[PDB]
Amino acid sequence: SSQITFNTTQQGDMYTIIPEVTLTQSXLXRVQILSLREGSSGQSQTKQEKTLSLPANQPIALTKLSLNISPDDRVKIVVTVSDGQSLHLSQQWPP
Repeated sequence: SSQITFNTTQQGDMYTIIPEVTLTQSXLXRVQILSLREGSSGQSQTKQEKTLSLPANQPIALTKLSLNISPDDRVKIVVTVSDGQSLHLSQQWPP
């Protein structure tokens, strides 16, 4: 039941997205986060990876992403968590 969830808040058009990961077993895991924004007058894309030790039974905040989303803006946040063995978790925001 190890999973990735997204905690989100909104102020007008400012969005704060905090990807969360809760694991049944403790791991040395590779965490990949791909964020993309395609606005009317600008585009932005962030690829970030981090290999660190994660504890079990606790929700871990992976990153804090602040995005300015307006009508018709293409936004995508893909988070991938893998231990290198049998665990591979991939979730996308918006759900």
